[PDB]
This record gives sequence, C-alpha cells and structure tokens, in this order.
Amino acid sequence: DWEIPDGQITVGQRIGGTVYKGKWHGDVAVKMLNVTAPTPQQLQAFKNEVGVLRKTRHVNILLFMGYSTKPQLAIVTQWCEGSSLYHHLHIIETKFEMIKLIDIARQTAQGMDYLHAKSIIHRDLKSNNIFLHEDLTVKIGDFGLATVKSRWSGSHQFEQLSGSILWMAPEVIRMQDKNPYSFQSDVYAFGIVLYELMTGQLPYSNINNRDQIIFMVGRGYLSPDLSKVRSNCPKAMKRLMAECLKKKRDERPLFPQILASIELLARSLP
Amino acid sequence: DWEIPDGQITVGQRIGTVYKGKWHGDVAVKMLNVTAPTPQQLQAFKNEVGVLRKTRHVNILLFMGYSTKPQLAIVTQWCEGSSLYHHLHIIETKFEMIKLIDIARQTAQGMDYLHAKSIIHRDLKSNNIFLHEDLTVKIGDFGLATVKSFEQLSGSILWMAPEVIRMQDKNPYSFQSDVYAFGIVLYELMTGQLPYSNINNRDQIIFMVGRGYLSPDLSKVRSNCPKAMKRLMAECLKKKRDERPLFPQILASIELLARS
Amino acid sequence: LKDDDFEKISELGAGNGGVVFKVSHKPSGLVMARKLIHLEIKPAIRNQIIRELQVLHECNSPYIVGFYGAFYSDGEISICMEHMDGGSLDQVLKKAGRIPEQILGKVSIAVIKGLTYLREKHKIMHRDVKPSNILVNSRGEIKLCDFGVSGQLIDSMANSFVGTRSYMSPERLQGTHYSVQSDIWSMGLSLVEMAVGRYPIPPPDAKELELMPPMAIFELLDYIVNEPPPKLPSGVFSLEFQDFVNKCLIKNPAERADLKQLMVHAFIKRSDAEEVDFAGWLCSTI
Amino acid sequence: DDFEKISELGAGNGGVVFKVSHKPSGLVMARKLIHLEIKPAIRNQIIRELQVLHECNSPYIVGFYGAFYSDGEISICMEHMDGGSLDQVLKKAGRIPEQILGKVSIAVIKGLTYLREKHKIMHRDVKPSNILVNSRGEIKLCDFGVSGQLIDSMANSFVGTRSYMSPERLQGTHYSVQSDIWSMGLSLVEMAVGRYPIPPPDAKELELMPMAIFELLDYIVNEPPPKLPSGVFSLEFQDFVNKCLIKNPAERADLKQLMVHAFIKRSDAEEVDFAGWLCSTIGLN
Ligand SMILES: Nc1ncnc2c1ncn2[C@@H]1O[C@H](COP(=O)(O)OP(=O)(O)CP(=O)(O)O)[C@@H](O)[C@H]1O
Ligand SMILES: Nc1ncnc2c1ncn2[C@@H]1O[C@H](COP(=O)(O)OP(=O)(O)CP(=O)(O)O)[C@@H](O)[C@H]1O
Ligand SMILES: C[C@H](O)CONC(=O)c1oc2c(F)cncc2c1Nc1ccc(I)cc1F
Ligand SMILES: C[C@H](O)CONC(=O)c1oc2c(F)cncc2c1Nc1ccc(I)cc1F
Ligand SMILES: [Mg+2]
Ligand SMILES: [Mg+2]
Repeated sequence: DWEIPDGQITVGQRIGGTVYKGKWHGDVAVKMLNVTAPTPQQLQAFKNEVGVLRKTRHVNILLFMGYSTKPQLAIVTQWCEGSSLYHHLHIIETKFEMIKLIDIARQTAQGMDYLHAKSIIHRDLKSNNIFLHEDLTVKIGDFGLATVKSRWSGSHQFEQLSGSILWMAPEVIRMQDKNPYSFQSDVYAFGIVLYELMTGQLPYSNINNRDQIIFMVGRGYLSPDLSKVRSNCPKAMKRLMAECLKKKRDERPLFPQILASIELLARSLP
Repeated sequence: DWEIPDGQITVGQRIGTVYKGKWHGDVAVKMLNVTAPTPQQLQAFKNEVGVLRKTRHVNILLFMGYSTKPQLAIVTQWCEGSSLYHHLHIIETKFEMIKLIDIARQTAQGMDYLHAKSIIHRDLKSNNIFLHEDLTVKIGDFGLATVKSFEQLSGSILWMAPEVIRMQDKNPYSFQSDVYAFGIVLYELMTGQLPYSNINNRDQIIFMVGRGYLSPDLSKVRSNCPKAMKRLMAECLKKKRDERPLFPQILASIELLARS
Repeated sequence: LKDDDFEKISELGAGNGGVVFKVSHKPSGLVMARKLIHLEIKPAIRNQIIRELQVLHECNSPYIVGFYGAFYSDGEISICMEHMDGGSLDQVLKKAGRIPEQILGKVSIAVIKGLTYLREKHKIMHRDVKPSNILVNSRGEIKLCDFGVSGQLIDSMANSFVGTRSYMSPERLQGTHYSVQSDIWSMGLSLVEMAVGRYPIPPPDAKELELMPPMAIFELLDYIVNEPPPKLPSGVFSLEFQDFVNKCLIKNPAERADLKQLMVHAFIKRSDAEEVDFAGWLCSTI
Repeated sequence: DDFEKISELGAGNGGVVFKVSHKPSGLVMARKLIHLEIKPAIRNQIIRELQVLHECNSPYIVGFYGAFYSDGEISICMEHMDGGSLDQVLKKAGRIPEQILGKVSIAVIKGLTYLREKHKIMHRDVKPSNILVNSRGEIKLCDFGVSGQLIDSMANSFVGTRSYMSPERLQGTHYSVQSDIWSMGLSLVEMAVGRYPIPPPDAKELELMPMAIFELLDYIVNEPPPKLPSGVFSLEFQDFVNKCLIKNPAERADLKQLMVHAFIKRSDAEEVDFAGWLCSTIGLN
C-alpha cells in the first residue's frame, strides 16, 4: 500500500490541481487539491489518478511515490531537476542537436508505448508534461486526465471536455462519440510534440483566437503547417510527424510502429 | 500485478547471473538459469519480488516486473554507468569531496527509505550501489533483503557487523547492521580503500571482527575529509549494535555537514 | 507594484486561465482587485506585456474599470485594477435570475460608451465582451474589463485550455472578418443571456421556454456559425428591446448595426432618458 | 574461444572448475575460473606471479599449463586429475581406509616439503578438496598460495561454511608451514571418520559411525583439538594425527619429524593397491 501516514510530508515552494516542492525521504513533488471539502467528483478524480500511476514503473514515466489523504488529497512523485520540454523549446530556446531531438522523440515514444501496453490513455500529453530530467531522460508526467480503457462501452458516461487545444485531435475536439479518446488521440498529441521538436514553435502562431482554433481544427479547415520544420529535420521525421497528425485517426501509427520508425531512422546515420 | 507474460522479455548480453534485455526499452534481467526451481529457490524469488514491489524511490533500483514461464527472472531498469565499487577500487575515479558526500547522502536517502518501509537490505556494499549516469545512486541487488518481522550466514565479510558474523543473537540482522554496512561504505568513500588491507586471511577477518579485536583503520582517511564525516563513520562502525545511529540521524548529519 | 506589496483578503473568482483576488496593497492601503494569469513566457515578452499594459494608466472612463499597475512574478502576470464590489454581471445574473429590461438598458448604454471609448481614444477593440466582463459597483457604475490592450498578452494567451461555452461572433469563428462589429454581436448575445437568464445557445425548447448534459463547445461553435442567431421571447420584452438585440445579432457584420447606429436606437433613447436607481437595484439584489 | 567445455568438475567459494579440451590440440585439462574485479595492474601482477608454477616439478604437485585474464576472471589451466578431490572421493566412500590415509599423508608431507625446500612457499590451504587424485594412483596438492597478490585479492570474499585454519593464523600471530601440518591433521580426521571433525561428535552422533562458521573459528581457537577414536584406528595413526593437531605450533610436529614418524615409516613400507581402491570407489569400474 502507498498511503503515506500524515505528518511525514513537508510541503514547501509552489510551481503551478496545484503543485508544490516538498520533502519526504528526499526532494519530492507534491500535487494537492487545495480545497477543504473534496466533492465526490474530485474524490473519484484522485482515486482514478492514483489508480493509474500505481500501474507504472518505467524510466520514462515520472515516478509515482505515494499518496496522502488526511491533510489534503495529494499525490507524491519523484522531484525533477531540470526543465520541461516546453521550457527548453519555447522559453530558453535550448539549441539541441538533431540527434538529441530525435532521442527526445524516441524516449517520449518509449514511455507512451509502455502506457498503451498496459491500456492507459494519457489524454493530456504535451510539451509541459514531458520533463528532461537531469537534461538526459524524458519523464512523462501529469496523469490528471489519464484513464484505463474499459472493456465495456457503457461504462463511459459523461465527462466535460478539458485539455490544451493545441494538442487535441480533431475527433476529440468534435466530441461526437461517447468516447473519442483512443491510443490514436495520444499519438496525435505526440504528433504536435514532434512539431514543436522539429520546428521550434507551437502550431497556429498566426492565430490568437482560441475559439477559432477549436472550431477550425474540429472542422478540418486548420492543421499544422509542416513547411515550418527546420531544414536539418530528417525526411523520415517529417513523414512520421505528418502521419501522427493524420485527421482520420485510424490512419495514425501506434507506438510500437512509431518506435520502429525512429529506430530504423537512427540506423541510417553514421 | 507485475507479472510480465511469457514472450515479451528478450534476453541478451550476460554481465554473472544478470543479462541486458529488451522489454519496453533497455532493461536488466536477473535470471535463475536452472529449470529445476528448488522449492527454496521459488521461495527466494517470491520474497525478493515481494520486497522490490514495495519500492518506489529514486535511489532504489527501479523494479519493473517479474517472469516465471521461460524461467525465473526479475526485470529492473537498465543503468548506464558503473557501481561504486568499480569507481573507487578499479578505475580509481578521483571524485571531489562534495561528490563523495553526495554519494554518501543519496545512499543514506535510499537506506532511509528502505528502513521506513521495514526493509532490511542485509547485503549493502559498494558493488550494490550503482552510480546511474555517473550522478544518481541506485541501490540494487535485493537478493538477501527481508521485511523486518534458521538461515545459513551468507554475504561479503568486509561489510558484515560483528553481531552478524557472530550469529549468536536471536536477531543478528537489524536496521543497525545495515548502518554498519553503510559505515564501511563511508570508509571506502573517505579512504578509497577497502578495510583490513594489511590482512589477507578471510577466516582471520571473520574471527577477529566477531571477537571484537579487529576494526577499520581510521588513519587511512583522506586529509580532506571533514571532522564531522569522520565522526559519523565512527558512530556507524560502532561495535555495540545499539550505539549506532539510525538513518534519519545519519541523513541529518550528512545534509548538515554538506552545507560546509 | 510587486508581489511582496500585497496581502490577500479574499478570492473574487476564477476562470479559464486566470484568478482574481481582492487584496490590500500594503504601501498605499488601497483595496484592489489582483488578477493573476498563468503564462510560461520569455522575459523579453513578459516585459513587453507589462510595458504594453502601462497604456491603461491613461485609460480613464466611467465605463472602463480602473488600472493601478502590472507586473510579473513566479509564473504569472499580475494585473491590479479597480476593485468592483458589485462583481460581474455573471455573478449578478446568478442571484437575480433574470435582469430587468430597464436595467439592461443602462448596461447597454455602458457597454456602447465603453466600446466607443476604447475604440476612439485607444485604437482597440474589446475582443471578449460577455456578462463576466461587465463589472458593476455600489455607486451604480457599469464598467468594462478584460479587454485586449496588450497585443502581446493576446498572443501569449492563445495557448489555452478549452472553454465550456463561447460568445465569439460567427465571422470571427470563420476568420472572415474582424472589427468592432464582432464586439457588438457579443454584447447582443450577452443581453439575451442576461434578459432570459440562461445562456442562449442553443435556444430553449417549447417546454423550456414556458418555465421561463451540456452541449460540447465544438457543437456550440458549429451552431453560432451555421444556425440563425438567438432572439428574445415575444411578449415579455418591449419591441424596442427586441429590435435592439436583433440588430446586434445579425450574422453578416456588414448588415449589423454599428456603434453610431445603436447609439441613437429607440431602445437607447428611451433608456438614457429613463431614470433608474441602478445602484439601488443592485444593492437590493445583494 | 579455443576451449571446448566437457563437463563441470565443481565449484567452491569464489571459483569454478571445468574439464576442457584445447580445440586444436585435444589436450584435456582442468580450467579454474576465479571471479575477480581488480585493477588491471593487479591482474597482470597475479598472472605474472602465477608463472612461477612453471618452475614446479613434483609428482606430489598438480601440474600447471598456464594462466591468463578474460571477462573479469582469472583462468588457471592445470593438469586434469580424473579422480577429483579427496573431498569428492570421501563422499562416495563414507570413510577412507587408514592404509590409504597413509599414502595421502606421505604425499601431503612430501608435497609440502617439496614446496618448502624448492620454492620457499607454504601451501596455506590444505583440506580434502585441495588434495586431488587420479587413476594412475598419484596424489597431488593443489590450490596452494603461490601468488602473494592472488592471496591479497582473494581476501575480499564471501563467508565460508567451515575452516581448516590453524589457531595461530586465526589469531594473527606468527605462522609458517606449521599451520599446514595442522590442516593436514584436521583433514586426516575428517577423511578417516567421514565427518568434518568440528565440533567433535555427540554420544549419539558417534555411535552411528549445522554450526555457524564463527562458532567453528571459536572452537578451533579455544577448545581442544579433535582426535580419532581408539581401537578402530591404529595407535600409530592416532599418535600421528595428534602430533599434527597440537594447538601450539611450537610444540606441534614439523615436516622433518613427521617424515620419520612410526605411522609414516610403516605406510611407506606397505604396498597398497591405491589406484585399484579408487577406481573401485568411483567410475572406471
Ligand atoms: N475588477 C474586479 N472586481 C471584482 N471582481 C472581479 C474583477 N475582475 C474579475 N472579477 C471576478 O473574478 C471572476 C473571474 O474573472 P476571470 O476574468 O478570471 O474569469 P471569467 O469569469 O471572466 C471567465 P473566462 O476566464 O473564461 O473569460 C469574474 O467572474 C469576476 O466576477
Ligand atoms: N585439476 C583438477 N582436476 C580435477 N578436479 C579438480 C581440479 N581442480 C579442482 N577440481 C575440483 O573442483 C572442485 C571445485 O574446486 P575449488 O577449489 O574451487 O572448490 P573447493 O572444493 O576447493 C571449495 P573452496 O573454494 O571453498 O576451497 C573441487 O572440489 C575439486 O574436486
Ligand atoms: C482568461 C484570462 O485569464 C482572463 O481574461 N482576459 C484578461 O483578463 C485580459 O486579456 C487581456 C488582453 F488580451 C490584453 N490586455 C489585457 C488583458 C486582460 N486583463 C485585463 C485587461 C484590462 C483590465 I482594466 C484589467 C485586466 F485584468
Ligand atoms: C577461489 C577458489 O574457489 C579457491 O581456490 N583458491 C585457489 O585456487 C588458489 O589460491 C591461490 C593463491 F592465493 C595464490 N596462488 C595460487 C592460488 C590458487 N590456485 C592454484 C594454485 C596452484 C595450482 I597447480 C592451481 C591453482 F588453481
Ligand atoms: Mg473576465
Ligand atoms: Mg580447491
């Protein structure tokens, strides 16, 4: 069991539910539900998020360490030194070599492959939730929207669409099915990550109308401008990016195939 | 459940009962190559896993899963880099004092974690402390580890506490015994040597450390080791079990010291 | 202004990407509203956002919420502004159920003057008109807030989380057009929401209109773009009011009334001339 | 590489032994792998030091072919003995006839003398498993401390389950070949009775014919030495064994004195079908 008896955790600074840097057998990350009266909906959220993390043990999934109930509801995970991929790419504009960028792609794919293999759909994959730990190891985090595929189609029910729009697949945005999420929706998000990696910029930089992007992407009018990939981007990557980004979800590759594409690419340079 | 279905793990280069494998990337597989699982070998495996499943800490080797069906096997992360033994004693890596203290600190961090979960490691030594990517300590090999509630004595003599060697107490292993092991590790870190170098008889070391006659030679510590660290080594190596600190206090002392 | 300068009094509310606190600015003693908007942004653009917000120091109107200053700390741009103890018309509409056509008249004037003020004296359109962005106070003032003054902040906010509804004009949704004409539509839609007391998209069914799982946002946007605009119920509202919202809600921006035309509208002439204890109505409904 | 594995001869503490053949030669030998993680200057020193084994020529010393390093382990290629160790033989015979122990005793004394006089080295590790035998009936000493550096590197080791260490070596005082006589003596009692003679057998346990290692070390240092029983063994044998097992190395027999003991003079005269006895006990018959 992974319940941390009350008192042991020592909450400190803040970063961005809400996330603090704390102390429990070393530096840890503590993610809390600030409030005082947890609604049974916030409760099932917590129960579910813990449920998913419990099933993960892989070097590219951020390490779940345990949870607390009594003070506030909280999830404890490893602390990371170093920044998110978002921060490297769009804030400090780190000048990674192309072999490194490919490797970040590779590791991110590795973590996703591992999740899908245990039937977890992350549902909130994006630059910010990909940490370059010690600048050397990709750890995928934030499992606040993560879910496990149910064998039965009627367990789903109603969930209000949430998430960052730049990484949402058209079918997710449209939100026409009972369950529009799939392994393939995660791939699309990873597709946008390839975009940030191979271009250095977020998609749709000329458009600043939030509702317009939701509407145009869901409709098929809008899609990332692949011409903006930097010139050192291997042709295989550009193709692989365009494939992950296909509008027809079933046309997207899954993570073993994505992993293979990147290995085969890697095999091609001296 | 953490059982990996037969068919997925693919074993490779041996290292020796541990191989490099592929299962969702590089892993390390520790196998038991005998197709006759002794009912005691199956018990061994059962407990090592049962111990490992309790661990989720950045300074403990990441357990990923187990397999039974081609063979008994334990899957854990694959660490690039070398063990603390290899660094200190083979390639004689010239760590700076801050890095030594940092290795001591992280080691303590992991030991602290194990203890808080009532796990006694019982085989803590240089060889079993891996410097992952040359910077993070990953305490490995849990083949003797037990959860604190006859056993033929087993281990490496240089890290054994005199009560462990003696095997005369009702409970010869204790949190404090792990601390002794730790003290020897401290020793290696602060001298770059193994203890008892002037003595090359295994049975003499066994007998003389047990009797209480023999003890690491503290003159050998590097001139740049802080008085406070040298003191901590002393307290950890204390012959009298109950006079040794527990890992909360050790961590405290090292974190405190490290600031100077 | 800086983060240490402040003491938290209470949380005035929160939205999609921002949080608002009633605070006491320690040096001056002033009570102000502090809005924090989370952004991960380059120092060069955060400083450009601050610098561009400094234009609000000159924005002085009784239809525009006041500006005390702006800064960036930790991971968040702070905008410090005139505290409005009456809240947003969103908050009000919750307690009041429906807002009386006569009060909405004052609101309609306030919005137009404010949109005019912004347009003429500061070259900018609002972008985001809706009940939660019209703020009212004890002295009976109706002011506009959260308008698009820093162009850089607009840009930095585009990487955002998904909303649950929308007041965006159809022409903007289609990238077909972009002007004040779009802020007029949003005022129109707001009014219908405030009049009927329920977000007008989609329109209420035959039964539901007698009394008086939510549609996903993509469906809302698809509605706005492809369906006829909402409208006021037949009898409960004056013909002048019904006509007013209608000219605000015409799909084609060209054919849509402008600020000059709206200002001299039957509904505006009437309401301007009416005298209403707005401040009184407000405190009485809280 | 160039050695084909034929079988495993067995393993003990930090080492394993295979019977192999050199692929082109067809030369059968015993290859011992000793597991060591050591500095490269130190593996070279060990391998160099093992080379003095080429200077060892005695029908009481196992032959040596070569030594080298590979894959974190030292290989010692040495004469294959098809009879294995007396440890191995003891298991299948139960006890070893006194008369046969006479021949072993001579071999061990002769062997320890040769090592002493011709190379100035003591064995350091006499026990039944390091007395190897063959079908030609020779009896040879193995695993003796020729490389001083290998001695040093083997200290960092796992705990054993028993010990044939002389009390003086245990307490760290002066020691010499006197230590080796103690171990031979201790091994002789084991092989005669068929039980590791520490501690000495109970009343019940005896009529038919574990213990922590620290207890055993402590017995060796503070209790009286074991002995044969009387009546079922020759008096000379009992006298011989006792003179080997005296706790004071200085009152203990030496090599010159054992060589002319009554038990030795006798067995040397005796003509015994040793090779026949062995093949009988194991696997050529
Ligand atoms: N100057 C002010 N004085 C008093 N209350 C204020 C205020 N500014 C904002 N508020 C309150 O804070 C709440 C949160 O405002 P914010 O602009 O962050 O979200 P919002 O309600 O406008 C919806 P969205 O974030 O989607 O545009 C508003 O509902 C409003 O009632
Ligand atoms: N040259 C040789 N020919 C045949 N068999 C040999 C041999 N050298 C060693 N052996 C056998 O291999 C076995 C293992 O050798 P090793 O010396 O490693 O173990 P050991 O029995 O001496 C236990 P320990 O390592 O504790 O002293 C021995 O018991 C011996 O029978
Ligand atoms: C979702 C956001 O979190 C809340 O909504 N948007 C804003 O608050 C907002 O959007 C802006 C923009 F696009 C350009 N310049 C300023 C602002 C501004 N804040 C703001 C504006 C005027 C005043 I007076 C007070 C304010 F807080
Ligand atoms: C680690 C093993 O399980 C235990 O056996 N120990 C040895 O075999 C051994 O320990 C040694 C030492 F300390 C110095 N020099 C040589 C040796 C030697 N081996 C050896 C000696 C002679 C001959 I001929 C053949 C050998 F293999
Ligand atoms: Mg607002
Ligand atoms: Mg041997």
